[PDB]
Amino acid sequence: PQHHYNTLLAMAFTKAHKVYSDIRGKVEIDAAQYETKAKLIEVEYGKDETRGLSGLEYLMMSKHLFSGKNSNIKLAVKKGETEILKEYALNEKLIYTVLDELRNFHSHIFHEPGPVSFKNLYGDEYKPEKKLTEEEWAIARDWFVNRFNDAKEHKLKTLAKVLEREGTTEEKEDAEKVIKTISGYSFEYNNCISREALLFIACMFLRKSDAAYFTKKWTGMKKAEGVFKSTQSFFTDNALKESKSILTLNADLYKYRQILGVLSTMPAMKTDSLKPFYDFIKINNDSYSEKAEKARSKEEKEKIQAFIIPQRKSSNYTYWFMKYLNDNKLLDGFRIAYYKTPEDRFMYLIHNGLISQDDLENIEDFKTPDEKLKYLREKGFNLKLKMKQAVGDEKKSLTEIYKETQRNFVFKVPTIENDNFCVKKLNVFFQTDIEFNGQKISVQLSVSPDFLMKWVFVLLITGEDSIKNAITEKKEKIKDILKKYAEEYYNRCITSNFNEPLMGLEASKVFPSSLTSTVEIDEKIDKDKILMRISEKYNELTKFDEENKSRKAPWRFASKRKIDIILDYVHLVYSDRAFDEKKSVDAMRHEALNDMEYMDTFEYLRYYGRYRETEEFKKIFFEDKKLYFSPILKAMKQLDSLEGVFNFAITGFLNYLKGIQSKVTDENTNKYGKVFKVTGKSLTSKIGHHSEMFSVNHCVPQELIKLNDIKGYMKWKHETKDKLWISDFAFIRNVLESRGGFSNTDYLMKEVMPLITFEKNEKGSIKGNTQMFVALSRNKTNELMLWEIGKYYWKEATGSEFSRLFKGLEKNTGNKITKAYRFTNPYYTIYQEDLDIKIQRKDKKGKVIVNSPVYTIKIKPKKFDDEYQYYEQEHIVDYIENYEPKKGIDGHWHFEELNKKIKDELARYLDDIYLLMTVEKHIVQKDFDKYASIALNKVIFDALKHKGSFSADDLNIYRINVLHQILQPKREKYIIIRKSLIEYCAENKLLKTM
RNA sequence: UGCUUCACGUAGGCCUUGGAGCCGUACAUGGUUGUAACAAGCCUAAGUUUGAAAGGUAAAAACAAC
RNA sequence: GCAUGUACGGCUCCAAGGCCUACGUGAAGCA
Ligand SMILES: [Mg+2]
Ligand SMILES: [Mg+2]
Repeated sequence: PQHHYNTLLAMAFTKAHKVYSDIRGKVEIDAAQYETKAKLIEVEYGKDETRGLSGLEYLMMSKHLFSGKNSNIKLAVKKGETEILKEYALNEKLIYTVLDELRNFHSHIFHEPGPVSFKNLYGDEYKPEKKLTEEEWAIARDWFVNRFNDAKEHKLKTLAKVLEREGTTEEKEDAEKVIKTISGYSFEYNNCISREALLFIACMFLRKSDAAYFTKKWTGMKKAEGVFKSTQSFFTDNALKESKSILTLNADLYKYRQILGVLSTMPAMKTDSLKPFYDFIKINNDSYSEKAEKARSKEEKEKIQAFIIPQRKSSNYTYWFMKYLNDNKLLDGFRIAYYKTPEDRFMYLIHNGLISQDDLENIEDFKTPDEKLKYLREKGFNLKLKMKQAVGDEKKSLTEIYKETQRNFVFKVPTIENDNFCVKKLNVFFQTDIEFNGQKISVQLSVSPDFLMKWVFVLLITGEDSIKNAITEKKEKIKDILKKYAEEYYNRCITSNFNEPLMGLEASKVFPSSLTSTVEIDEKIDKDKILMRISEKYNELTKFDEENKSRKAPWRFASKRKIDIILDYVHLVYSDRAFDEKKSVDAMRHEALNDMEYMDTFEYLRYYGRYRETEEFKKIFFEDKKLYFSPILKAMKQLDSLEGVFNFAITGFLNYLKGIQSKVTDENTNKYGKVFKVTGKSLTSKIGHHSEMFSVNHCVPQELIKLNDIKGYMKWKHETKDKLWISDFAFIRNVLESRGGFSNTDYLMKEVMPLITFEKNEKGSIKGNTQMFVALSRNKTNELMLWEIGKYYWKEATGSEFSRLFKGLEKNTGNKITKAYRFTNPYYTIYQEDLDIKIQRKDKKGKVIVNSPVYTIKIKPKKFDDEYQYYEQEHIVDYIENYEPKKGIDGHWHFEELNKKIKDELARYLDDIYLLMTVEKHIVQKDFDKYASIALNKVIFDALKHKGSFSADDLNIYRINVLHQILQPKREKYIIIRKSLIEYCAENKLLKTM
């Protein structure tokens, strides 16, 4: 029957078009691919895995790979996938148009369609909406027949593999009937596309459940195993499986996983007063490791090993704030400092016109950088001797070039694909442009890591990076304010106004001490500071000396510190002698170690045993550097291996430091102030020069961002009202803790702290009380911020918020841990706890109906990437409202079993629409003159078997319910209409012929 | 007697992240005088979640000589 | 007998995800 196949194909193509359009709504870079910037791994193909990708996976991987956010993340693909993905990305628009056309052609009521020609006629008065020409349709049809042939060949080979593998009498007859029909049908006929090809095309862009239903309804047969369950399974190797993740190449769940892995470990802070914490942690770790290396079962070992606390030696919070700012297309007007690459050095040398004297060596065959630089290094390119080998213009040019070369960071316009932010001592570097008297001046700012954190906090909480000004009202962006600060700093530096607040900042946090605190005449060095410096040096030297004689030093342990100590001792003795001998700066400079001599001396001392008889060592340490190395000539001659010369150096150093602590009076403080380099309190005569230096290259404090107008700030400020030492970070911690999160500070202060006793002070408090607490507080805040960023990336991956309640800890009341770290830390088990999602009626497009109920559904977090993307929540709200589902144990309306009931109702509705469409088609195809004399519903009602059971209104309600798939229970008036329709179908015997 | 769909275990592979150790490459920085600590780190307040002010120490960014 | 930073490649451990398989179960529908 042609009508049966036509209706089934119309339904299948409509479903395929709806599913395909549910993924793409806008352009999404279609037909504009430019390759992927990702390190592709050619992963081997799994055994016993059927080849072939559905159209949905083609679309998803074409979108994910050729996106732009995939910059260097080391994705995994199979063999021969990139070129076919490029072909699909080229012809996806044609594929979409072909699917839409085919759906429109098959879904016809008036003048029932015939077979689809090889040309796909689609014209004349029948279809005067020609959207595909001969060549475009030819390309799409060629792609389809290629895929059809590939699937047929793969299925035939898999079928042929069965007969060799043993088998019996029953197996032989089952494999014989299926090969002849699988190899039987073909894509091509006499200008007629076969029905099997159309079903294959329709099922290629569906899901496995709908494809299975359509294949089962394709042929009645006997409802048993359809041709050994092999012809029916021919069309389902495509039609994406569901319950299979589509976010493998998302590049936003990648950062979420990175953040989770970072947060799943305990920090190792370097505070002196936190040592008992880590001592207890080490003892516990060692004891439980020893206990775990005695087990006999996997489960017992897993239970024992849950008490071990992993640790990390450092954390990078400044990188994650900068990455968050770069992802949201912020900055955009600054110039960030990036790490220098060898390509950057090569390009700088090329543009600077310095390797132009390479006689055009044309080393372009190497292509990759860091090898051409190797060739110049082998050639004899040095660049470190070219500040004295040319006329006076050399100083203006080569010194600046050398200064640029020594810097290891470069300034570039920020980009999404750029990630190598320069982080030096937790700081970042920005470069802005200001206008003064109609001139563009570049200003460099060192931005603290707490400015960025407050910026990210303001962006995350309010949603906008705008801060309301205290005066003159109005809202200003945080991308701004920085530029105003730079301009005002420049203006104040020119005006020399360093005794008033800049932006209500109490200008000692800005304007460093060279400008805000000066004296007129040079100060007099006090007696106390020299003694303090001498005592500190003595204490450090004797501490290292005492610590050295415990590892027994058999030419091992630290050697750099020893060489530094010898060199410092020699230099200090030489300086003390030279000041008394009254030598000028140039006299001492020529009599000391320059760069080359210092490098040679360091190498010789590092390899002391290697050079003791070579003439180079004698020439350096006994001929040239005679006066400088005088205090050590006697020891170096009768010694070797450097382990004795270090002891002699430490002995001489300690003897000298003891011998000086009684030769420092008020009448000779100048000499040792010069020797130990203690200075005064700057000069007023050099205020202008320092202002000129500082007006361009200054720093940005973290108090520039004010959280006064954030929601809840006034209540928090009034609540405490007595913690005189409180700061703005307590507000951040309070806000982030009220939203749900975990930090290792909670575990440290509630599970480990009560078990240990701290060393007490003279007063009776904890020794090192202040800094320790600050340290702990610091950790908490940073960790909380990181978690927030992670949650943000979750919203960028699954499209839904992360709503979950984290349980709070309880203080320890025992003498043992009794609480495993891997069971207390929630980031270890974060994929095994239900999350909340809010479901609301969507109606048409992105328009949530106000004053409508909102439902809360609990869903496992491993179902957010497979069977939650593009789910058509209208079915969920229809099932919740129209039906009356029951709430199970801990009643919360789980997404599971809701999916199951919804799928069952969808199958029932599919049967209903098939039946109604067949009956409507038969009714219309006959009484065309009667219909042409809504009135169509009245025509159907008159041409039926109703007496008093239902009116035209009931038929209309049934038709709108069935056509649009509004999920409702069976009720009563629906059953009689279905019985009448079945009676009509059986009376004419419409679907019983072969 | 069985059929598919989910979910949980058990055992394998094949990839990708996170911490720690042993490593190796490859590159950059390292010297003597003065100017230079606004930014970041360390030490000082409370036996429980208080980074404000103050006192030391501290050379990350910068300027000029060999 | 060397310190810091950067990028890469290993080995070694732990852990987390994703894809394939092969055995058990638990549940929903169908013959
Ligand atoms: Mg999943
Ligand atoms: Mg302070």
